[PDB]
Amino acid sequence: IRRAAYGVVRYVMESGAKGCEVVVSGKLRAARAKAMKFADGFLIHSGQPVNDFIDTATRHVLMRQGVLGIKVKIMRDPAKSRTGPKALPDAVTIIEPKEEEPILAPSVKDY
Amino acid sequence: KEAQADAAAEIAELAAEAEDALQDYLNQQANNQFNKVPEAKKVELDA
Amino acid sequence: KKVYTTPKKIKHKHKKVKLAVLSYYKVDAEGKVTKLRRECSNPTCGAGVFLANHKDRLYCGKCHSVYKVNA
RNA sequence: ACCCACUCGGCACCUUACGAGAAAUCAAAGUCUUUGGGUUCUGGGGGGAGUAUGGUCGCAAGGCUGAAACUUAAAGGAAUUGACGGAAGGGCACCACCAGGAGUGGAGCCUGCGGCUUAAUUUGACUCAACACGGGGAAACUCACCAGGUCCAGACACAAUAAGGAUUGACAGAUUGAGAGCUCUUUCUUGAUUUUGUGGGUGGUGGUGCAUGGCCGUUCUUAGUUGGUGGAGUGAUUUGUCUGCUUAAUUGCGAUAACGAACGAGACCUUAACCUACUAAAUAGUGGUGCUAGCAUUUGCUGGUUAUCCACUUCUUAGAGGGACUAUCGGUUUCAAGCCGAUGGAAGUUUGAGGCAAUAACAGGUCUGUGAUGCCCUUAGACGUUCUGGGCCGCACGCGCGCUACACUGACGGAGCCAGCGAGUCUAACCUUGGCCGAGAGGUCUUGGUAAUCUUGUGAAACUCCGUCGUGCUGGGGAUAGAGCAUUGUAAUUAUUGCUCUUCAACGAGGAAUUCCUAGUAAGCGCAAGUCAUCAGCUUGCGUUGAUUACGUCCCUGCCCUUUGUACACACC
Ligand SMILES: [Mg+2]
Ligand SMILES: [Mg+2]
Ligand SMILES: [Mg+2]
Ligand SMILES: [Mg+2]
Ligand SMILES: [Mg+2]
Ligand SMILES: [Mg+2]
Ligand SMILES: [Mg+2]
Ligand SMILES: [Mg+2]
Ligand SMILES: [Mg+2]
Ligand SMILES: [Mg+2]
Ligand SMILES: [Mg+2]
Ligand SMILES: [Mg+2]
Ligand SMILES: [Mg+2]
Ligand SMILES: [Mg+2]
Ligand SMILES: [Mg+2]
Ligand SMILES: [Mg+2]
Ligand SMILES: [Mg+2]
Ligand SMILES: [Mg+2]
Ligand SMILES: [Mg+2]
Ligand SMILES: [Mg+2]
Ligand SMILES: [Mg+2]
Ligand SMILES: [Mg+2]
Ligand SMILES: [Mg+2]
Ligand SMILES: [Mg+2]
Ligand SMILES: [Mg+2]
Ligand SMILES: [Mg+2]
Ligand SMILES: [Mg+2]
Ligand SMILES: [Mg+2]
Ligand SMILES: [Mg+2]
Ligand SMILES: [Zn+2]
Repeated sequence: IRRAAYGVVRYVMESGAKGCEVVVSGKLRAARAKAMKFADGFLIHSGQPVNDFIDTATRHVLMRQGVLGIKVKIMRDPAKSRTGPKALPDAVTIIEPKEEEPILAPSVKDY
Repeated sequence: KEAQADAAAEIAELAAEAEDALQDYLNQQANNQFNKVPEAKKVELDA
Repeated sequence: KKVYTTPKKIKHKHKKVKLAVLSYYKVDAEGKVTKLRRECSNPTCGAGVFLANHKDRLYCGKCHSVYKVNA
């Protein structure tokens, strides 16, 4: 369970995502039911960016003991967006100023 | 570690697939070809 | 739940009986054949089918049901 | 007697810690693996047990000395984080109160739950988080229940039977609720499709939501969660993440061994508001001109004419923009974040209302939404499935959501007469204008619409106006019930619904209790959509009319937060 999921999370990452999340629910080999989160990198969970960036899927894997849920979450890099906003609304970036060499008593040029 | 190694072989299969390497006669019309006769017999209705 | 009340008296399905039959085609002698049990006139029945005999009855079995022919 | 400095020996506290310790802490518990100043005493895993036995002291109670067999993998210490408390301190909220509003609780009925009744009255759910909930408004269907009747749609494998017939079907009669060849009489038919048996499947609104997935409800009308570098600790960990202040908010300010960051909040997105600025429109609408009707006549006033033409985009529509940032000024405050008032503004309560929403928990609910699913049960006299009929509506009564009222700010009768969110028919009968007939419900002939084009300006209702009635259960109220007419449907009986006449009950403001709510809100009022053949007293949205009273607190109730205690960690079930 850990190997399988952990691999998936790492391959997604190696494919250049911003973040990824895997959840397995239901029973493995023990009578009682548990659930596990597997997550790496960056994700946002709320607002319109959700509809934009993260991609979700659930699959029911049917086994001899019972059935497990598989939930997957992939957060795409908004910098590569190519159709849409290229950043989260959160992103506020200040262009960097440039060192000046002031004074220089005025004169003038001619053309 | 074996998760990683898994992901590394998934990159092997993925990067290797970036390059890597008729029975005629048409049964629809074969019944129309075999449509030739002498396939049955019909006679009846006495009294 | 409840499990099994009933007033006895179960019900059997059917047999189809035995009837090695078709022993009724009558020969007089050597070799003439007089053909007992007269045959149906319906075009779906090619006269290879006959009519059963009950009281007031001549009935075509090949027609699952249809066409009482009375004599 | 008192003050100041010193000094012996006291009882203690403070700060440090070089040093010590498992830590809590300790001027000794320090000067110990760099292990030796002198000396006394006790312990050697937990129970068994301070028990048995002997001795000895005692008046006695009992004291001192004091074993074993057997049993057992822990018991125990200090500290960390949780979880919990019928401990302390702070907060937050109309699912709390305050100031009040409209009520419910009383009545008649409607509807759900219990109970009883029943052949059956199918079933899930029971504090907020069960009870107008399962979109659950059930005549058949639905349908799971009860009285009965058919069918296999029992894959596939092996075997048996068997082409001298493995098997299928049926006219009439009997039979049956039945024009079910269900079964039987009789006797044609069918041709290897089936039958019989075992193995193995299959279906099931059968069980298990305490075996699961998924989804949802709750804590949460909440504000919490984490990692980078640095500080503390041997360590789990901790500081960051905090007394205060501020905020709807771990929202910020500020203090500060922390500095700077991410998730969640905010941002964001949708809807309602502002554009005489932009782009336009016979499926939106205005002015003008024709064409045209009426009244005045002095030019005028009020209409008709899905194209007779010309022009426009204010109103309508939806694309692109713009706009607000709590702006400006001033009060108050650590003059910080902020908060309050005034002016301006379409808009200044997160601009109003939503959508989305981290970590974590619950044995919350759903196997009766799923051809989602483990296991169990059943599987041909079926718990499969279909067909007929009944039942879920059954009525001494208990509980809950509601409808309609007790009238004169009213009923009734005329008359005025204004919305918005919606939906609507192809291999079909959906939304319906118009004309006739009919008191009505409705009927009938036609018609426009696959829709900004037609229904529809949805001429909705409260409401406004003029009258009738006069405080009398009255003409308030419309329960119950009789008789008749229509509509949906194969079917209306236990009365689906609608219409007419008649019958005219309780109820004179509702005990103890208890719900909801702060502005276009509360309350009054109808409408569209869901469901739907027919049936809304339900819900989801919509617009119309439009208040009173707070603008506060912690008294009650609910929940959060620290502090604190813990022998709990499956965590007070
Ligand atoms: Mg965010
Ligand atoms: Mg948000
Ligand atoms: Mg120390
Ligand atoms: Mg009050
Ligand atoms: Mg009251
Ligand atoms: Mg039935
Ligand atoms: Mg049948
Ligand atoms: Mg079998
Ligand atoms: Mg079997
Ligand atoms: Mg099922
Ligand atoms: Mg559960
Ligand atoms: Mg569940
Ligand atoms: Mg149960
Ligand atoms: Mg509130
Ligand atoms: Mg803290
Ligand atoms: Mg305009
Ligand atoms: Mg003003
Ligand atoms: Mg339970
Ligand atoms: Mg389910
Ligand atoms: Mg019911
Ligand atoms: Mg309710
Ligand atoms: Mg009346
Ligand atoms: Mg009136
Ligand atoms: Mg008439
Ligand atoms: Mg009266
Ligand atoms: Mg009152
Ligand atoms: Mg309706
Ligand atoms: Mg309902
Ligand atoms: Mg503690
Ligand atoms: Zn025949």
